[PDB]
Amino acid sequence: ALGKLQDVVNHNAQALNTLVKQLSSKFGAISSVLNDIFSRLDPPEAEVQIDRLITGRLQSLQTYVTQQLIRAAEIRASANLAATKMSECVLGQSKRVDFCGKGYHLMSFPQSAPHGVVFLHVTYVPAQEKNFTTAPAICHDGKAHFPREGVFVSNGTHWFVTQRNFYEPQIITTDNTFVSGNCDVVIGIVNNTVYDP
Amino acid sequence: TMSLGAENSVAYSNNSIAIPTNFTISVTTEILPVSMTKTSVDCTMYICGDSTECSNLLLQYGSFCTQLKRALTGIAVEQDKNTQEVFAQVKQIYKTPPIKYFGGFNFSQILPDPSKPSKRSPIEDLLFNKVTRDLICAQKFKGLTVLPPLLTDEMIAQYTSALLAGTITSGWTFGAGPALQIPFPMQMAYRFNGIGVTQNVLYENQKLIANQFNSAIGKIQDSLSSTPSALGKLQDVVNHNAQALNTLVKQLSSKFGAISSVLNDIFSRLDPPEAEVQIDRLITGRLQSLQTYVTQQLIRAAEIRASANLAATKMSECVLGQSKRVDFCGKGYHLMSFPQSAPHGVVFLHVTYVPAQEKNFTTAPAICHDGKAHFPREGVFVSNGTHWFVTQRNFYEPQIITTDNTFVSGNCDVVIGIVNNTVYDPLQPELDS
Amino acid sequence: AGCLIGAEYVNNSYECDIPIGAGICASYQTSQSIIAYTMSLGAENSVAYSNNSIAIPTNFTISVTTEILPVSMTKTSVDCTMYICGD
Amino acid sequence: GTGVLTESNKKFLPFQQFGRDIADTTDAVRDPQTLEILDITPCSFGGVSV
Repeated sequence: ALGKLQDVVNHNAQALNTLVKQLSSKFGAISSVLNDIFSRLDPPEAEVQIDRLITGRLQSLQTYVTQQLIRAAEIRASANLAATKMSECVLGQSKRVDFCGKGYHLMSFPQSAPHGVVFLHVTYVPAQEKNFTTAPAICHDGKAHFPREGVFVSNGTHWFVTQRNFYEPQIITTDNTFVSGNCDVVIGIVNNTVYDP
Repeated sequence: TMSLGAENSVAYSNNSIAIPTNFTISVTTEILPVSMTKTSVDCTMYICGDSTECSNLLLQYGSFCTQLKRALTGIAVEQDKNTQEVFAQVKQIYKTPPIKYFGGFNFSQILPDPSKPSKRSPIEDLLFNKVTRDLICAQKFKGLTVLPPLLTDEMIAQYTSALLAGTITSGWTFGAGPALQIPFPMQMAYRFNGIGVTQNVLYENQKLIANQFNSAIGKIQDSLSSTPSALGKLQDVVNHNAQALNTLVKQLSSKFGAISSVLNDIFSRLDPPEAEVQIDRLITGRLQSLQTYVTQQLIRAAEIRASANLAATKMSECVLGQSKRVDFCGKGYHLMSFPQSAPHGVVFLHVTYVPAQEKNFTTAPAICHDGKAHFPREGVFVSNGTHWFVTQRNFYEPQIITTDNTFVSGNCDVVIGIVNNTVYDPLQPELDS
Repeated sequence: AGCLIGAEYVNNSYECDIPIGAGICASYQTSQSIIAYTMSLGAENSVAYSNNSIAIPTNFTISVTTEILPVSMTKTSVDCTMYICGD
Repeated sequence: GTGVLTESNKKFLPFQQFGRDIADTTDAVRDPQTLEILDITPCSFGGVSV
């Protein structure tokens, strides 16, 4: 479950554990203890044999620094993404799909975590679907009526207008339908009665 | 001296408004790299080619062979994750319906074609036929192996076909829960309500928009075929990986302070007490040379990971949902986006809404009828010179100014630009009759 | 990719647990033995697209998901003197 | 070096004796005693994954 927050710790652990193992590895020399080379060689040969270890250790340290820079860039990108999610998912209701959870974003709750943050995204997921019969628009008194903020559904016998994400049957009044054009330009229009309150 | 374009100075007037009268649906293409060639090397064979004496020194030189092999291993797992987070975003693999009548839009070029054995769309056929002892086998004999990707070319084509199935049949409700059946004419009718244009435009001008979409898709195949440098963003990834492998194999014939690069000749033309002095030069230079490859591979993988995360965000905000971010899903008002597989990448087909045929009118902030200032509820007050009408903000549709499309707030004393028109109350003719 | 000596190829498709290569995936399922199966991309659902058909939801299921994003890192600090020259 | 000496069909030149691939690797050598075109392919290697 907490894989990435453990992977970032294991990567910093294996980087330090690899750097200490290179300390006890002769990079082309006669030994690995620096305090012993100075007691088994003359200064002429000491300056020669000690450089082959100092250079190797400096190269290993530069490699470690480069790996740390790349990892810090990756973690900076991740932290920028987490801050963007914090400002959009927690400090508001973002409409970006898949950004704040898998579904219709409603709210988010940030939680502290070792070297990270755990977002609790509350998403809206519909269920219990049902097939209906729909039409682009309806015709009445010669003029075509289009849905305002919904969809024209039908249960087989009657026609109603509901929401686009939740079923709520309502009568087709002259307050939720606007008129535009005649009933000879829309392909698929059905006939009905738009009751006026 | 390069010019930044032509001058198109707009005549800004206090009472001048420009409302477009016609639409121009355009399908743009955006190419983003998603993955790369998963490379893997062998420390022993590359550093010490068929040399047993060299291999003995490599073990005592340090454990640097394990750090490089572990670093390249993480890159291989990264590329499998990149193709898993972008193309694989839906659980149920949706299938296209048997009927292909989707209101009047012809998706024959983007839907998978079962005629050819590869089962790919005609547009994807052009993509895979464009992006390109031989060089491949030569690199294998030196340790430069190329691991095959987890997702095959057929599985990626099936992942993209499932997204296209849910984009046409389900719409935008297939990536945020269970798929919901909806007609395609009614699907784009709700995708217009996100850009301001009401749904009384697609239902009326259905045949016109259908012809513009079918013609725009045909131009996609022509643009990619005519222009040679079209899939250049994906070739740059291939060329960088090829140049990196051609340079890493070239440094093998480079003397890093030695007499020659042939490890066999050094041991035969010299003696062990003297050969150990010069053999340390090549084992250090070749190990540093391989270190540079791993270093440049980690940096290049971060550039592709940023493009893979952008492609994952782009395929989730443009394909399975309508995005209101400007310029994100193509240049223009985003309507749809159809993903298509490509060699080491993905090619989006952003269907954008671009207005055209603009006409100049006269505007006013509010109108005064009986002392109360009437403000537009969802449109803009325009005038052809004599009469005043309220139209949409992205499509010219002359409508009468009733009490149902204008609200009242305050009096006509503080609004700068108030005019004197007459609104039509919808109850006066009904009460009179 | 290569020769997989040790597993058996089963025609039944399952979710990928151990990635092998080019669709091949391994798992320890039923004496149980390591098997090799083609990676299944998911189920095979078919939306019934009709000219007059809509699927309006009737109920909702409020769900809470969790995402894990790294933020910080252990601020390592090395010593050039003691690491390179140990005492 | 090591490899698997096999037959080939490379049309060498009279003065040419050795051979090379695209990037610095001997691919074929003419036999000294009996003139014939061979093919030098490295012996079988590969990675092992458990």
